[PDB]
Amino acid sequence: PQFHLWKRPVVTAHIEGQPVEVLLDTGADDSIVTGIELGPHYTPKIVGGIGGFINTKEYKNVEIEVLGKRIKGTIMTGDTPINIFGRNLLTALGMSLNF
Amino acid sequence: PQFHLWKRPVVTAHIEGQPVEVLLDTGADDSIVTGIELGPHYTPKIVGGIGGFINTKEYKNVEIEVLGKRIKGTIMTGDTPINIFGRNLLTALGMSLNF
Ligand SMILES: *[C@@H](CO)COc1ccc([N+](=O)[O-])cc1
Ligand SMILES: *[C@@H](CO)COc1ccc([N+](=O)[O-])cc1
Repeated sequence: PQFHLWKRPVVTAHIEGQPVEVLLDTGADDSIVTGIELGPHYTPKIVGGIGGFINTKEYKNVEIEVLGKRIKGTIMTGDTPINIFGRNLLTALGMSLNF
Repeated sequence: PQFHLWKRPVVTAHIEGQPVEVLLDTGADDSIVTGIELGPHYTPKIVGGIGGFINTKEYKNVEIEVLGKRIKGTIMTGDTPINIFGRNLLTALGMSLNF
């Protein structure tokens, strides 16, 4: 199945049972979500994007249900204006960019 | 043909004959390049990303050669740390996200 990119490619994902609307982004190496609570077992990171960088909390082996599959992967939480699933997860889901 | 996302999906594009290395990004609505010179016929814009927003120069109907096709589309130039082709162009190229 595939997303045609006329509209933003957005899905609903369950991260540790919490539902979140995420943008699937081939231009992110990482995934970063906000408004989810995931533990005190994190390592601090800073990731950069267009306007500069942000502080994040890297959480490993989180549980994620999306597109009828349950995968485990690294998620960061931080003050992103949009939740994205980077390439770290898109590869876990077998996604390719096709033309 | 398709990109498998184990590596960043990067191509070389010719924009008004200038070669530029670009990241194909399904999470960008817009394309923004730096280090290219494109005219004084632009409209000012500001686009936001992760660390905040940036000032851009929107140029319309620019000439772009990429993946064996010559398309025309809107390109912005501004101080991006990475050059990306947003969804405005990926649709011009018939790209879908497949799984
Ligand atoms: C597309 C979605 O906004 C942009 O992706 C990136 C911007 C900046 C960087 N970086 O500075 O490393 C990577 C990806
Ligand atoms: C993925 C590549 O870095 C991120 O894409 C976006 C970040 C932020 C926004 N926004 O604030 O509208 C859009 C896309």
